[PDB]
Amino acid sequence: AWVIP
Amino acid sequence: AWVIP
Amino acid sequence: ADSCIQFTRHASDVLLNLNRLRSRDILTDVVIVVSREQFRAHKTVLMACSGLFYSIFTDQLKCNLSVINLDPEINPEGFCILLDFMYTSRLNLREGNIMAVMATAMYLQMEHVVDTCRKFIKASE
Amino acid sequence: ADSCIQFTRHASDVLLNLNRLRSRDILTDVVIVVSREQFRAHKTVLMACSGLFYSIFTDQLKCNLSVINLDPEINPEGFCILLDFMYTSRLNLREGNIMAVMATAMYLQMEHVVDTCRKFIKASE
Ligand SMILES: [Cl-]
Ligand SMILES: [Cl-]
Repeated sequence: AWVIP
Repeated sequence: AWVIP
Repeated sequence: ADSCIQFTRHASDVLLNLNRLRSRDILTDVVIVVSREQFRAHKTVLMACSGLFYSIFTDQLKCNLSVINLDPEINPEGFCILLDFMYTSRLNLREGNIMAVMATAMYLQMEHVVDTCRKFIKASE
Repeated sequence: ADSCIQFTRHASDVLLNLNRLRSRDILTDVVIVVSREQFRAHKTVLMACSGLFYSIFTDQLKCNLSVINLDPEINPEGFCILLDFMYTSRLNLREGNIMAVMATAMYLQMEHVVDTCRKFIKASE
């Protein structure tokens, strides 16, 4: 996996 | 885009 | 093949176009009912994202249903957030919705979402 | 939402599962005929990848067809390679098939494939 897009 | 996978 | 080339952006472009078809209600083939709310979607996208929908639409009788009614304990906002995630890869996870999103993801059998919900809850305790 | 988190692998996982449904012939809803060969597929995947299939399946009469016959000048191997590309992001481009792949991609209106074919041809001249 999860990220800040 | 195109790459060698 | 072993000699293939790969277009890096292809999978995300496909998903973006499937979400555009959903937005315009093009070739949607099922309505998911979550108490008083209705959500139009594509069965193949649901099956590709959820173990519960894969089980439902591979059933020899349920594969032909045009309406699927979810358990009344399922929160419609929670379902909306997960349906948007299925079509975009983006999860709108907030303090006010995390418990409903986690409960919905457990029911829909979407383990990666369950896992991030558990991590955010654990960080706050 | 602006507060979303994103699962990087989601779009590729969805595409991998749609290709698994295609392999097992699950919920395929159209047969594409390319002279003597038949290819089963999902209309939404075709529309998400090809300008020609988007035009065909948004037509008020053609959207309901279960069989679509391509122009007889289309090479079946060329079509097979592009259908595999639609479902995997991988293009099996070879000296022996590049002209047929490029011609098929121009017809299907798949510009990124046309572009790489032009680059590989140009490099060899
Ligand atoms: Cl998931
Ligand atoms: Cl393309």
